[PDB]
Amino acid sequence: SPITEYLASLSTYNDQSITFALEDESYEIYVEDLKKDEKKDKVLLSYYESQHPSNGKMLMVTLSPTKDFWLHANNKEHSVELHKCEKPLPDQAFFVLHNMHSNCVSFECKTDPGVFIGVKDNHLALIKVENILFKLS
Amino acid sequence: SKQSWGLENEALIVRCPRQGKPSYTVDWYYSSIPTQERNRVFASGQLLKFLPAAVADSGIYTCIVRSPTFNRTGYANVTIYKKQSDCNVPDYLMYSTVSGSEKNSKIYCPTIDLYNWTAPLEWFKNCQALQGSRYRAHKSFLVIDNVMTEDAGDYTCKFIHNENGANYSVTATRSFTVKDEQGFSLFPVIGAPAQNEIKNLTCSACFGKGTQFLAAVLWQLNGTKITDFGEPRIQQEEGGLACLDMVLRIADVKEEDLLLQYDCLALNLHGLRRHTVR
Ligand SMILES: *[C@@H]1O[C@H](CO)[C@@H](O)[C@H](O)[C@H]1NC(C)=O
Ligand SMILES: *[C@@H]1O[C@H](CO)[C@@H](O)[C@H](O)[C@H]1NC(C)=O
Ligand SMILES: *[C@@H]1O[C@H](CO)[C@@H](O)[C@H](O)[C@H]1NC(C)=O
Repeated sequence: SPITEYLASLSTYNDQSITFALEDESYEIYVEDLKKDEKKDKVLLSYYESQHPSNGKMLMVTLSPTKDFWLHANNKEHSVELHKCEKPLPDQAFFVLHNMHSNCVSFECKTDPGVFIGVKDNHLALIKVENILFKLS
Repeated sequence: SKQSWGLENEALIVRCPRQGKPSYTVDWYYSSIPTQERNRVFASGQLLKFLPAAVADSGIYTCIVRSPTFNRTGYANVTIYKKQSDCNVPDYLMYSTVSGSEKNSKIYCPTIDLYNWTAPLEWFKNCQALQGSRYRAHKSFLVIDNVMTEDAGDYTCKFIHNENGANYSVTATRSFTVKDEQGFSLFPVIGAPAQNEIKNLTCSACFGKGTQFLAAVLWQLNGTKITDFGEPRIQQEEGGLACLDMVLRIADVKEEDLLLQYDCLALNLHGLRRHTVR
């Protein structure tokens, strides 16, 4: 039941592109500088309405990297993982959106508070609390 | 399987495509690679290092990460080039980056993370070393407050990767683009409707000054988009102001139309505002 769904590119504070790679069985997720005119991997953000307020109610979102896959957040392992799951999507697939300056967003786990998708050692992971830094396109 | 590149005389580190941990254990191969210090080309963990790189080194370098609940394997397509005294970095290095006028100042030095650098670095716009007030470089990026449409250009940063105490030269170039207008945005605001009764309907909401990455106004019906007789049906439009609108359309009233809410919505990255009609 998303309200709207759009494709956007993902990129970090320092402008590394977040790329996905599916070896179709397992995968990889890269935070790395691309080559000029190399197209960027677009992911579907699907926007749902949290009762989390603002000013009002702020959105949450689920990101399909591609073709029936989403971003599952692995709690104890502080990791982001990819799942198939035709099934109605679970709570670790959801992220409260946040907005500070323009386009610059951070994703908080619907399940467990103060934990954001963020970046560590040039890999994508989960952060408990400027390293949660995402631009869209 | 991911490509990588660089010039002769320059240090180049290359990360193994399939990722993993310290204590997970990675091997590399060319055409069975030194694990530490065959003094020029060798590999430390996920990092294939070339100190410095020569063109002869071009090739595919496969790597294998071993758990051993798995051996993941991934490759590096790699090419090293001869500097051509063109003075103009050819179109193959890195990738274009935009900014506002004074409104966004920041050019990051690509791939710098891969290397070991404790120093302040040098920047050059099209073979011209930057200097002075307007360009002020800090950490891994370059801040230009002056920015006109005039600062378009290929910025290249040189820095030094130090290995055991051996210093090597590395550079990277990317294009810089200036954003014409940089506008603001806030929580969406629905001019029409208010919360109200009707007894041809329309919704307009407004998201900020600039051009929005994400702005949408849309009609929901009983809190869903899709419950249908031949009508309802939805239609759009477009007009330094930035606001959007969406019109419902219903030709023939029926009875069902009395109960449940007709919900106009405007959403943004800031959040969602909804109004209710009846
Ligand atoms: C990779 O791992 C396999 C199975 O986990 C292991 O048995 C093998 O030694 C490794 N690859 C080879 C052929 O060296
Ligand atoms: C990185 O640089 C520091 C200081 O520049 C140096 O002492 C250290 O050896 C380097 N690390 C390695 C082992 O590459
Ligand atoms: C570069 O390496 C040389 C060799 O030891 C060292 O003497 C020099 O200080 C290094 N440059 C700097 C300033 O980091």
